[PDB]
Amino acid sequence: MEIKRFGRIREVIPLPPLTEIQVESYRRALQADVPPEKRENVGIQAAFRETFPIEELVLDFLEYRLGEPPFPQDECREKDLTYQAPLYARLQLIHKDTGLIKEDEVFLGHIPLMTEDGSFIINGADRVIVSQIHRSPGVYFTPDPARPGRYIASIIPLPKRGPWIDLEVEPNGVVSMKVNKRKFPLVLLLRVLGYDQETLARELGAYGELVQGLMDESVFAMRPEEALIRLFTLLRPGDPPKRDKAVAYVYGLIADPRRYDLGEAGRYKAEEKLGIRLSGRTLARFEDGEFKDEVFLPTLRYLFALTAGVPGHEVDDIDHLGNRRIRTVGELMTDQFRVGLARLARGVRERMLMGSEDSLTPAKLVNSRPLEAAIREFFSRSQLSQFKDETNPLSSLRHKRRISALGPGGLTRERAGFDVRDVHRTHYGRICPVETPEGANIGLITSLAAYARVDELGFIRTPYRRVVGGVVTDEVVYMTATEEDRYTIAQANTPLEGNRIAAERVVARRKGEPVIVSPEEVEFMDVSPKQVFSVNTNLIPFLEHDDANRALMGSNMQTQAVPLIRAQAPVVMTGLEERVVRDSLAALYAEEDGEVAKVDGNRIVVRYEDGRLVEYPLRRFYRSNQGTALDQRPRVVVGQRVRKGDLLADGPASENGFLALGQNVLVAIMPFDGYNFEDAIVISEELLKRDFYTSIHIERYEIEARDTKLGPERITRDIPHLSEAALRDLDEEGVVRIGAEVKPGDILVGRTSFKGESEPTPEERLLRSIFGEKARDVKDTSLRVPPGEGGIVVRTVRLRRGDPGVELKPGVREVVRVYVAQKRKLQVGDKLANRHGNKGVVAKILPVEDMPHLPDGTPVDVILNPLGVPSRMNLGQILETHLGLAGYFLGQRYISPIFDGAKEPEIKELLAQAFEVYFGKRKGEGFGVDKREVEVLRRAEKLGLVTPGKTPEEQLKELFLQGKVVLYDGRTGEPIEGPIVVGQMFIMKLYHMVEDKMHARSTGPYSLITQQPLGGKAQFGGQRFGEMEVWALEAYGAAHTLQEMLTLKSDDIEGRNAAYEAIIKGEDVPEPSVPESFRVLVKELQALALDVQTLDEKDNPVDIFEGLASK
Amino acid sequence: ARRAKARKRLEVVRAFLDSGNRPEWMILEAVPVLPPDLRPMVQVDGGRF
Amino acid sequence: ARTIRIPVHMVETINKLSRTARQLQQELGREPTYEEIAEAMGPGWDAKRVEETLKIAQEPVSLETPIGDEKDSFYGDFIPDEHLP
DNA sequence: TGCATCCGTGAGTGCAG
DNA sequence: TATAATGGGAGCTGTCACGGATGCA
Repeated sequence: MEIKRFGRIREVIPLPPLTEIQVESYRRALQADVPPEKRENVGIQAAFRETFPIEELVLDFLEYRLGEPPFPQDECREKDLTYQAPLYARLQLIHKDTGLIKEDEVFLGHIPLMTEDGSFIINGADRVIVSQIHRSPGVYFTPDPARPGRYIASIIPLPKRGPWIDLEVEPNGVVSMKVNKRKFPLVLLLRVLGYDQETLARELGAYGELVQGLMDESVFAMRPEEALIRLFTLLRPGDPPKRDKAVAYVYGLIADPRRYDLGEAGRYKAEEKLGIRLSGRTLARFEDGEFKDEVFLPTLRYLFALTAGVPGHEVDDIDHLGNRRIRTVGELMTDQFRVGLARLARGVRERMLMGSEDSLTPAKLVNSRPLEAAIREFFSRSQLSQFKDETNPLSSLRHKRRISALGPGGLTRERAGFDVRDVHRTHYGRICPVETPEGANIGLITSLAAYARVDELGFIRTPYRRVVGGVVTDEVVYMTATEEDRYTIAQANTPLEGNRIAAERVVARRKGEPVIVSPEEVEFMDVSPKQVFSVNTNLIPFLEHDDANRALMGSNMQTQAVPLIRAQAPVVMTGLEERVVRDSLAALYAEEDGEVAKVDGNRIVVRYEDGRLVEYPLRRFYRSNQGTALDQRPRVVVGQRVRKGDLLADGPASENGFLALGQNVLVAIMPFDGYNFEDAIVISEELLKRDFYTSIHIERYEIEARDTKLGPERITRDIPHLSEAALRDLDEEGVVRIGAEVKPGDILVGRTSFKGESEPTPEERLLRSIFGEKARDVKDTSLRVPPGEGGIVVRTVRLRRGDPGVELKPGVREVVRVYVAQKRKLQVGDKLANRHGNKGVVAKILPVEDMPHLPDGTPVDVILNPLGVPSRMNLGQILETHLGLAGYFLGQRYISPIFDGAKEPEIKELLAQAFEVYFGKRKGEGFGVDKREVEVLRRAEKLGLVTPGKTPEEQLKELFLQGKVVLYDGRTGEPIEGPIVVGQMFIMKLYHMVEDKMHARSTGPYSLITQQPLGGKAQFGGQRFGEMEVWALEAYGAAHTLQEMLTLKSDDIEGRNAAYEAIIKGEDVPEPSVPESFRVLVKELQALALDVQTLDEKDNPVDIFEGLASK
Repeated sequence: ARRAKARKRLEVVRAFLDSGNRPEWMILEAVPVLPPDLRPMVQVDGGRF
Repeated sequence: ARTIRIPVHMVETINKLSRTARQLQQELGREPTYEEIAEAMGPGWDAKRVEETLKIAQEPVSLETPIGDEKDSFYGDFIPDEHLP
């Protein structure tokens, strides 16, 4: 069908490659594609260069190499391996005394590799490394919260690469300094740098205010290396101040570019800040015997001139996006790498001075393990290594572009206040202002703007067109926050003739404040409106008619779009629906021009013009992280002639290459008898019929059989006491047959473990004595299916040991996995949502004979309730229906660009053109106006929707253009007293389905120390009845109902057992005894030497342990 | 100020007097141990502890 | 050192795996298999006996090992008490 | 004696995890 | 069971607010 566009904004550049922040980053840290000679001292390299060479014997670093992975991407996904490359590093040992030369290339472990789309595989599950936001290295000044006229200065390096330092000028005239929270007069330190009384006034010499106060010659009466020892006493209360130990402590804190690194960023920021070039990323130097300061006096220069009033000395806004910055994934891991390397260096020098100082190689002086472990750590338990979000393909892409303020190096939740979370001015077009989570993480976790990129220093920059005179150049440049603030910048949509600014008032920002300014004064212009919002946010049509607090829900809620087996792109799109399917790298495209050779549910082979015969195989029915079938379907036919970059298969939730998050449905917006109540939703049974909102889901069910101190566990088809009917789907070995139907209770894999020292006790040895079978020695431990689960066995994997290629964790014989599937029709309880924040649960499925319907027999699919819209303030979904009405009868889809879309006239135009089809079809097919359509028109006139005294066609026309139609209740035939809004909406099925959340337990597992029930659906939980629930019962005064909760229903082991016996015996439950968890409270106070004591009214103890702990 | 802290202190004396505890008892010779089951050693599924 | 104390001579030979496996790995470009260990370990060493040696090298894990990235869960809570009836 | 100043303690519910 | 060997090493950083106990002009 036709795809009508709107939008006047000729966007100059396109969206940049949407995973570059994940991929570009790691590669600029590995360099596994650069000839070592040609490498450059960033990333994996720079870490080697830093830790090496090791010192007294000496061991120096030549070069590293990386080998290809021992198993291909998919092989690791299956075998729960990691997709990693072997890391070799060539070294040369050389003897500090003779001239020794040995040179091995010792193996360091495996560095894990990043796939094409930006993900990782770590023990066979995809994961994402969320870039982290943090205050950036550099030197800042910010007023003192106490003394309104004195200002702390602060000096901050990269995380854990040096200490913080403040220069608060005290109330006693002379300037202080804090290191490890240890304050002392700054002067003492300047001395140690070889500084002289005069060359201070020779450099300060203006502010006799304090320049003359900074000086106090109880210090000046000392040479440089004299105060050197003076201060080692000030920070080491106890250590012998030897002139070998003090030069080592200071240096190891302030001039040692090995545990003091300002950022590569930190250099430039402090450079331009204090306007001085900076040799290296380090506060001080050791050069020609003594210390030569680099950063302390410049900083001391700024601070003083500020506390008087000098120009060009502004406090700094640490929440500006020039003073914050992003630790991308590559940087984040070389950090962890630079910590494994340094640990290995504690392990060489240790064996460099004990064990034999001449019969030594690199090979046996290096224990690879301290490195191997810090890498295994970063990827398997960082806050920033998260299980991938591959619900649908948007979820994986949105993930890779996440930004956490939290994590190792940043903010502890408690450390997070307001300024961190606020939307800052400088977010504009770098971090989305919508896309962030509701809840406690609001404003810490955010999303990368769509046009935005991170420069080599870790700052986010956004594009802008350069205007000269008043004409707009096609030359685009990306600015950091800081330089942006220098210009007057016109708005995305300031109107143009050709490429000249055609207005006389132009809408522009100067340092983020809005200013009205003439086209003479205009230096740059936004590239687009798409540049201010997330990717997801740019998927919201009619965004400018949507209050922000629901734009946000429609933004996040998309990444929860279950992929539907008949998915379709939204009738009203925003223009990104295509790139997203692209960069998501989930659909499957054409590498060069060619013709198509074969085509099949399983593979797509294409002859190219190069004669090459590529064979793209199809990822068909692959189980995602979240259980959602990640299914690749083919979109070409034999011999199809394909130009480059055309499509060859749709990924999941993609239709002919467009992001198909849900379905387009005929929606009526009208209360419906209570099933609309509070966002609930009513749906037409005609939806399950045509398999709309259906989805396929999978769960892995895994089991091990392990060697035991009582025998081996056995995967058998031979389970004691089990009827063949109860096995009629298991193969010889004990596996369900691929293609069975399995439901709750069903065995999926039979298994036998040996019984214990409770091998049949008397009670039991006798019961068998009567039945002619003696006690059996093995046990049914079969893997059944959980309550409320099941489906159709689609595969099985059986890994023993003793088979090739395979070796499992120690003591385990064999491990069997059975993947089960289900086709999930929509059902009453599942969650639906639209891109505007309308979210609700399916509360009712009427049969089509009850659905409101149009005169011409057609029933609606969804009855939303108008009470959602007013207080919610998200009007877009209103327009999205109206333009959906038109589209429905013209047979068109539309592309309405965000903030530059189709406006009300353009669209009421399209409704007229539809009316013609819907009604003119009629008054010719032999039918006129209908008797009920008048009774409604009568009402519409009292309302004011229609002009009185006009032909019904004239009026129905008029209602239509208001997007309203006549609707007959299917329960009566009588019309809805009013004219209703009916149109076409994009509505996704969310991931939260009743099937995954119904749960109930009578009695189940309990906890070791508390004997209170376990928690969680998967453990077969109990429901936590908390302090607040207890209050509830308390306020009611339901003493017996509460007590029940606190004894027989939780951990009153005696009366608990006693009760369940009472029910199955048809008796009332018995009055309870003391909860077991209280006993634990007694015993735990004894272990602290406190003698707690239950007592009767006459003050004599009472044994709540029934004598079992008295002698 | 003297009258104030001889109250604070005295409170603690009568705390001991009225109860019958001996001040010395805030120093254990015999530290007690908490029953094993309340601090268990268990084999999880994989035969691990 | 170990929560479960093991005879000193058994510790002694455990580290003997740890060390000789480590060189194997440093020669292989990958970690060795059970078999590649019993070979470089010598005679009286089969693949079976390097396995059950590791499965007692195995240090226990904390019942309070933290679950999640907030911390309101404990790995011990997900453990059902199967002694008590 | 009055008032800095430090140290220790808190910082919502359940569910998925 | 025996050359001789004789004082460690990592700190970590952006919250807050109140109440109580201790130090000091």
